[PDB]
Amino acid sequence: QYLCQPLLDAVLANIRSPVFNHSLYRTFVPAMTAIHGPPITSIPSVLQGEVARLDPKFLVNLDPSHCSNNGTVHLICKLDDKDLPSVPPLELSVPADYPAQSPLWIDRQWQYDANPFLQSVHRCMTSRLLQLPDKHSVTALLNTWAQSVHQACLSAA
Amino acid sequence: NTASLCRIGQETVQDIVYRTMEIFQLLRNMQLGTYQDRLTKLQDNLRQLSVLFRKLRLVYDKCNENDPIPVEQLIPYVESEERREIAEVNKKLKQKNQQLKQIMDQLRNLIWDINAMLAMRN
Amino acid sequence: DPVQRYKMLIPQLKESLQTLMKVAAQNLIQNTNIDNGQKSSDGPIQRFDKCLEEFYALCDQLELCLRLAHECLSQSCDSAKHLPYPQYLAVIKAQISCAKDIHTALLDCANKVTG
Amino acid sequence: MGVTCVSQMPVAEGKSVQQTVELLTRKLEMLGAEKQGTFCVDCETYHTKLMYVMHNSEYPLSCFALFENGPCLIADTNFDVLMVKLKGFFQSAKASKIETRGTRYQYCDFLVKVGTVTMGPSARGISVEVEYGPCVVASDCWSLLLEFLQSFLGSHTPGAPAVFGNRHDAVYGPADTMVQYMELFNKIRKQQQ
Amino acid sequence: VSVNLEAFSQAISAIQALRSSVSRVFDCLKDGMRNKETLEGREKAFIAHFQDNLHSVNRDLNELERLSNLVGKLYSQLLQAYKWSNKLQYHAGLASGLLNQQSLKRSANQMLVLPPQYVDDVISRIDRMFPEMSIHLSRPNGTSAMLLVTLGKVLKVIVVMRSLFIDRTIVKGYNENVYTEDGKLDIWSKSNYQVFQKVTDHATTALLHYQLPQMPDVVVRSFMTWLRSYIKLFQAPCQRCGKFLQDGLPPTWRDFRTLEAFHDTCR
Ligand SMILES: [Zn+2]
Repeated sequence: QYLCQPLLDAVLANIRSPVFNHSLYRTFVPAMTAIHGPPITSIPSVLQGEVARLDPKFLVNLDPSHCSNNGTVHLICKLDDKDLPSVPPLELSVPADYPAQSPLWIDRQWQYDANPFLQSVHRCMTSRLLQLPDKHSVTALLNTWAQSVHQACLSAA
Repeated sequence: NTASLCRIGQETVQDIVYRTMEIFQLLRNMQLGTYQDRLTKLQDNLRQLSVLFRKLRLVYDKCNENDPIPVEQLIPYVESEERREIAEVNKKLKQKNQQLKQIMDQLRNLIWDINAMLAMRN
Repeated sequence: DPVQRYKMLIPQLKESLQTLMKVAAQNLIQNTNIDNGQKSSDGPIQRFDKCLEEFYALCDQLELCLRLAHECLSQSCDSAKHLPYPQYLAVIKAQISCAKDIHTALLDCANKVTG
Repeated sequence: MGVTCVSQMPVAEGKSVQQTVELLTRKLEMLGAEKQGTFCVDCETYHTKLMYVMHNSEYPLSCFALFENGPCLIADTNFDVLMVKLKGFFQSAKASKIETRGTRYQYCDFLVKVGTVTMGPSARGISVEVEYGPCVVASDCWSLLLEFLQSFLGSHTPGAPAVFGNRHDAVYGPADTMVQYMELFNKIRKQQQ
Repeated sequence: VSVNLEAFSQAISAIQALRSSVSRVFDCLKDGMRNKETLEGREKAFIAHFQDNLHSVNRDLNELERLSNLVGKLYSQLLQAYKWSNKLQYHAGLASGLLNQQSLKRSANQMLVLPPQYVDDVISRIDRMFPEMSIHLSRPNGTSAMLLVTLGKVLKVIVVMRSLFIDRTIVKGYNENVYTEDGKLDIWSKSNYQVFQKVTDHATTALLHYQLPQMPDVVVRSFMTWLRSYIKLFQAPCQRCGKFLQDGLPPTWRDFRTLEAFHDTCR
């Protein structure tokens, strides 16, 4: 701005000439080189990060079935915990570009029938799924699953 | 023996750091007879520190002379006349501690009575 | 004097900056008018390089004056930190000897630890 | 001798003085103040220059004699008897007895006394007095009093009585409260309507 | 004075910055426009760098001018010893601070008796500094010294020592009678107000907090340093909520090691 303007006017006047840097060189390099001397002397890794940090309750493994080494990935988890009862395995479909979007829980209504207890597990799980914020992780789904199993143990007894 | 040599070796490293801190405080306070006194204190501290280093190398060599069990095999996860000597001295200072508690209680009560009686005289 | 030399050197510094920027713009415009196809008067073009070294000479004078004044004032501060002239020389040799004693005590015992 | 501040709460432009007093004491009962008794302040003027004789409830054994710009006397209650013993040199100057009556609320070392200024039968204004116990130096805890008055007065918040305006480290005294009360009473007598 | 030292070192760095920024302007102009994929992007980059360099030169010149507005005005063996003394003093200060922050001492064990004259000398030494605090020692009950520390027109603190180590403190207000009927110190009382009972509690945490094991002079000096900060009661606002009053209390908490005001509810 002040005390520097005519340089700025000269250089902004003379941009887009192909001989521009020639002009700068010819007008500036002999002074500088006299004073200053001569010049100088398969699976996306976000999911591996999630699975590597899970609690040893969960036992997440890939589905033998379904497409592999391609966009989306598919998981069959498990649940081991003395406090919690054995439950249906749970099926997850993680999209490619996994963060910035929410994974999907593959619903299997037919195995969550044939007991009152698994029905309570399923109702409570769909409730906490509706309660979830958007763009949640895989671990949010797995933890809502474990909390759903715990509530269905407590509500029953 | 050697399992007290380890304790002495820990105490030497704990003393060396504290002694260097005291040396740096002496060098902080020294303002260009007390000149000579601070000189003597500095030289004596440095002498004692060199003694501590020699003692530390001695204790290191003694404990490093006298391992078949690696560590992390030593932690319990979930899933004979010297014992009688210990029990003897334990019973002895049990009785000594109870007698010391009686002496301490009587001193406390005498102090409290003196302060109460002298507080009320005014 | 160093404050007043500093007040002397400031407007000269602004003048050298003004001349340096304007002369840089003049030389660049002349070289672009030769490099692109343009007529331009030769004239009193007033070389750039002299202005650049003149600015550097003024900055050397400024940093020289300020380093001198800062050394002088730090000097006076530690001198006040520490009336017959032989009494002055006695306490001065006392101070020099005492600092020598601290230094040799530290060196001899830091060598007495190892080697 | 804690720092106090005395002010006039205005009429409110509507309703009775009693209803505005109900509003202020209601706000005080919101904030957590507790009633701890009642208070009365009496002022009379005596003339041959004017002298004032004042009584607080808070200092029940004391009577204050205020000479409007001159010095204040504090004395025991027998001073009143001396005025009855004077009786010819200093006439009583009746129809200028003035009182404030009200309840005193305490809210954590703040004493708030809200009274109704009653010249004879008719009540003609609201006096509000806030005393801050701990502070003993005027103009230092003034901002505390300002925040408390901004908390419950809101608008009509007074500012800096001139007894504070003597700007030193002067220790506040009990005479300054009666000075402020005398200034308030003179303003209400001149307000009249 | 030290402000001239700091202003001169400041303006030294200002000249070095001005010179280097001018040379940086001309060096970046020497190289010329770079390539930068997009043509629009390369024009933008060159213009931005040139403008930033020019602005930095202007800022450095302005700072030099501002310092100009604010500026004010065998023998080598002695100066060498002076420089080496200041160097050793600063070096020892830093190393002592770093080492006593992290001590490895775990226990005093390996493998109180004082003349009252010494206590009076120590406490008079503390009373000589802090000109707004007056400390008046007395010994009504034996060797245990009792101190009245008045503080401005604000506080009266009754400190009850035991062998040159603070034991109990009671903070009362200025007007409050700290004397009994017989004119002795009222060692056992409270202060009729909420504020000063809170400050007694904070003073008891202060004497529980400033505990060196051996040397007691730093303890009493640091306790009086902390106590001196209470002179801005009724004037300092809380550094968390901004206001003066929480539940009708001023900020009674002067925090240790950084004497800042807080309401104790605001921790
Ligand atoms: Zn607060």
